[PDB]
Amino acid sequence: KPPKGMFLSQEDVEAVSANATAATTVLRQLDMELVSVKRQIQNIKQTNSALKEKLDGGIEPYRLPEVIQKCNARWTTEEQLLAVQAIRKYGRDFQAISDVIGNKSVVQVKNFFVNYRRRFNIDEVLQEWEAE
Amino acid sequence: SGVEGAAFQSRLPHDRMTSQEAACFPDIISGPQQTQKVFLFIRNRTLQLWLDNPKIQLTFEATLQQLEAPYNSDTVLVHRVHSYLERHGLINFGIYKRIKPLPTKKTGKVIIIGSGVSGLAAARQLQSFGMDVTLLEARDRVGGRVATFRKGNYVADLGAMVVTGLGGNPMAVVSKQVNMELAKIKQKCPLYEANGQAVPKEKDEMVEQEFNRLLEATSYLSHQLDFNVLNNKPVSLGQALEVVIQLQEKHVKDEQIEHWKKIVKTQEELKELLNKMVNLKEKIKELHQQYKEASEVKPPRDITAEFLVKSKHRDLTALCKEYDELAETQGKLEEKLQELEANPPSDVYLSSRDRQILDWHFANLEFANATPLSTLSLKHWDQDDDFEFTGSHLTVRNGYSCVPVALAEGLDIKLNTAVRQVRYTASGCEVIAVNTRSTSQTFIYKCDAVLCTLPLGVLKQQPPAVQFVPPLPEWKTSAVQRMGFGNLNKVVLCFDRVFWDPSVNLFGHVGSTTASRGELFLFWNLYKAPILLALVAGEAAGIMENISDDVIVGRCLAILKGIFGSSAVPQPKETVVSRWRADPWARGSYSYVAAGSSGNDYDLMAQPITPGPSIPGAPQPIPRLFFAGEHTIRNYPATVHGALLSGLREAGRIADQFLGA
Amino acid sequence: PRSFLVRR
Ligand SMILES: Cc1cc2nc3c(=O)[nH]c(=O)nc-3n(C[C@H](O)[C@H](O)[C@H](O)COP(=O)(O)OP(=O)(O)OC[C@H]3O[C@@H](n4cnc5c(N)ncnc54)[C@H](O)[C@@H]3O)c2cc1C
Repeated sequence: KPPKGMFLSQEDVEAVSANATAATTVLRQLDMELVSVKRQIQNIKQTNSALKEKLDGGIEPYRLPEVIQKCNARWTTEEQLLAVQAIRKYGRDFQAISDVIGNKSVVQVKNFFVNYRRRFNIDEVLQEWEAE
Repeated sequence: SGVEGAAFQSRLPHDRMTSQEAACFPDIISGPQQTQKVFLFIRNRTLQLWLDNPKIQLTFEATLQQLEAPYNSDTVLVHRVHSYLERHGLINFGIYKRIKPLPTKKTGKVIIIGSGVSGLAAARQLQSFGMDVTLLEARDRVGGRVATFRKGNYVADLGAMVVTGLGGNPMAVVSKQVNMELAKIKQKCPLYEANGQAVPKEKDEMVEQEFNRLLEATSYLSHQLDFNVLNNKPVSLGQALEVVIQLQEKHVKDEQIEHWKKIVKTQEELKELLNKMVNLKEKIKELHQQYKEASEVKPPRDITAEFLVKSKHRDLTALCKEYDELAETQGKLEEKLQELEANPPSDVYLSSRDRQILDWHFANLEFANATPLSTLSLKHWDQDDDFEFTGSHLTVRNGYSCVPVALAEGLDIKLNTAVRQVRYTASGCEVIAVNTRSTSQTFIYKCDAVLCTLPLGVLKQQPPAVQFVPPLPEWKTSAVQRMGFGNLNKVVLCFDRVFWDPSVNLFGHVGSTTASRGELFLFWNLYKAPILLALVAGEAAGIMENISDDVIVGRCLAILKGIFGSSAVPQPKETVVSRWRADPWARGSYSYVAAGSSGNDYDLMAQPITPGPSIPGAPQPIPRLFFAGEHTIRNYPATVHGALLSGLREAGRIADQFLGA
Repeated sequence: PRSFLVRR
């Protein structure tokens, strides 16, 4: 039942009691420890000031507009060939492959992967992607 | 109730029999519940009657008269109860008109050393019981450590000043019997720092609360953690306060550390993120040029050249997503970091100025115990807490001397008679004293019994002011050695006009250093005339006794000027400065529970001495040497009520021995 | 003792 706004553990009492100068010793240990953490702050926030500098401008110069292309069900030869090459560069990342083609949902990409599988040797194409 | 309130006013439990009662009424307390409630009612009622009119003797007859049945049934029981009460001084104590005049035929002879309150209280009781009493007093006056200054209308106590509540206080009875002008003390006490500036109300409240919390902590440290020995030495209250303060300073530092340690943990999350965002901005720039080049190959193009434009576009919107998700995560870590910088923990536990004000609250505690906190027993300094009286603390405007001077009436008192040697044997005692004025004039008093009320200061004196023959036993001398005898001085400042707030009784002055926290730390105005009393407490008391009255009145006026301004503070008409440690009939102010002592030593001080037999193989003698005084009453030490009660106790113990029970 | 403390 210690008083509110007083801190008194058995350990801390014994540690200030143990010696005739333990009190003054324990207090400087923390004073030095406090200085060491305050200099580590100055360092890492001067480091972080420098990185915030090298990021000046963001990525707005390198940002490309968004394509509003309406997903279509009819597969053109262009789209079939984009796909085979997308399967070659990416793996089974159906999302990326849809993004590349620009008018095929993730479902149709998943469909395509078995419909044309025989004719576009998709098994062979995946083996080539796994090797690299 | 009325009957129950009389038990309370007599420091007795209304619904239970005491140890003292069990001893004198074993038949009753060992027997059935019904008879005990009869006992307890007769007792409580007899007390009520005495207390309701303490200016005239309450006789056995008068008691039985006013008792209703079935409590007046048993007349021997009523007579035993009345006799017990009268003997132990619970009724017919102090100054009352006697109904049946005291018989001329006196039994037994007692010498009482000292005519302070303990001495005078005992002397009256013994004379009331028809013993021959003579008091030997070294001073040219009665009262002892009750000392009142008087020049013209100026009146100021250099000793006891305060009645510490009337609720259970036997000075309540004495105040009716003797005209004392009892005036309540207004608890309002403004502080004033070294310069003269009242402490700001918010700060004052803050330090006072820290003081109480610091004290409460030493108690917890004592009772719960059992921190009562350190290096095979008893722990001081001072030591415990140092250790509690140091642990509060440690927690302030420990707090800052944990706070800054979670700022660097955030700044190192941010560093790791910024590094990831810088490397991603480079890969976005590198990959943008690649797309720009690929798209600058104008159509018509084969499908591989089209795929290159599309794949790089997809790859670049991906990396532009990641960087936007990371720039979000950056924003919330920068908000979090601005919040930790906004809410820092406390810079320091107590400022230089706070520690100076806290040192005044320690001076107040050193005043109360009349000793440096380094001397006080942590475990036992407050051992008398449960017995404190209820009600407002009062002062005696009359001057407290009015009380002993009253008690002294009708008593054989030899003033200017310094006891030198106390001889006690199986057949009686010799007390050898001298005239204080001419030390060569020697006196021999022969008695059946000696009551010693010599202050603990005197009993402690080495080499001894008083020789005991034979010498006091180790068990008594060890108690005298162990027990604390403190010091506390008063400076009386008599003026021609009031230059202070006349509705403020107390006001503090904060000292600059710890080393001088006690020095003129408090001022009382309590008197009709314009008088201020400055206390010199703590380590200051001993040191300030080697400094002249002029210099002390000097330091006093300075401190008052600082608060009231040079134009408002005149020269004082009359000044007195107490020097209680140097006073050879006191050797200090009053007892305190020293580190290494307990309430148990107060009981050892009260145990009477039984001499050895004259002829060997002769039966165990009766006890000859008895002890009273504030240092002998465990439950009311260092008070006038304590001295009073100690006298009444010994008078009963002596009468029981030499007149029979 | 404790009893004598001011501002209680
Ligand atoms: C500054 C101060 C302030 C106090 N304030 C208060 C207070 O506010 N309230 C309170 O209740 N109590 C207070 N007290 C305590 C109170 O004064 C004492 O507890 C009480 O008066 C003690 O009475 P006593 O009979 O035990 O001792 P004393 O009053 O000292 O009586 C002992 C007597 O022995 C005499 N004597 C000494 N040596 C010899 C010798 N060799 N031969 C013969 N006679 C000798 C002395 O002269 C003295 O008359 C205060 C004490 C002091 C010093």
